[PDB]
Amino acid sequence: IIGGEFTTIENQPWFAAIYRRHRGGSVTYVCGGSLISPCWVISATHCFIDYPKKEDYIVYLGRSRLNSNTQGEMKFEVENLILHKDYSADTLAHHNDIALLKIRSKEGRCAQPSRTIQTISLPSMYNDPQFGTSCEITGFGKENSTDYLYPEQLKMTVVKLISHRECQQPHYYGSEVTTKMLCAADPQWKTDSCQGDSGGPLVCSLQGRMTLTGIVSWGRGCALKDKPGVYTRVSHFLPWIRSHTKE
Ligand SMILES: N=C(N)Nc1ccc(CNC(=O)N[C@]23C[C@H]4C[C@H](C[C@H](C4)C2)C3)cc1
Repeated sequence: IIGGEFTTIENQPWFAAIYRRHRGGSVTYVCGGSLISPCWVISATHCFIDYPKKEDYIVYLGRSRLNSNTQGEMKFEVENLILHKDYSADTLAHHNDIALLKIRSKEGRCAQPSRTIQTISLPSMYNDPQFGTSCEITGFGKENSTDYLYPEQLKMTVVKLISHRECQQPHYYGSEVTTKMLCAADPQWKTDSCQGDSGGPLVCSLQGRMTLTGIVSWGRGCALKDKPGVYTRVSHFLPWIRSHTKE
């Protein structure tokens, strides 16, 4: 996250930190995610497409820091890794960038709600916030494009939803952005998501309720003018979500 402020999971209780186990013992951060139900975390396919082995992943809930523990945190294994079949990456655009992770602790249990571990509500069919609405993103991604390390503390920022008409302009993204995606940016172009934030949530207060409106997916650079962050439009994948979570 470029700009914004440091935060704690108590403020973003639905945030899930996904790491990958390496040959030896080193565990590195991969992507963000969101707990949509005690047993399910939703993230981005881009994060796992090159290493589809569910056994190599670890999911943390109630975690505020990258390489250090946080009391109340819970560690989970990935029972099932569901990648979207029609995922594809173009020059800039990442299509159907969405994934589901069924989690379970070593005792075979799912997440237990607490002050640091809470689920976020999914949107209603095709019901998205009006463009111009303020929403928040959270992640452990880069703070500057020139950084090669991720911040140690969770971050968050507020961005505004941009209409498809505006995001489809020539100087923005043109025809690369689709109706299955949502654009969001800071009117001042000072804050934005960046590498390492993929899979994280774009949360919007819709009708007095915190809703998982989007998933961090792609964008040209980070916090560059006329280049908004692009998010996977969750409301258009409800059938997909429901069909893979049932069983
Ligand atoms: N302008 C933006 N908001 N630009 C934007 C938007 C989304 C992203 C997120 N994209 C990523 O996190 N990329 C990866 C690319 C690969 C190495 C790591 C882990 C995953 C695979 C995801 C970083 C980047 C840049």
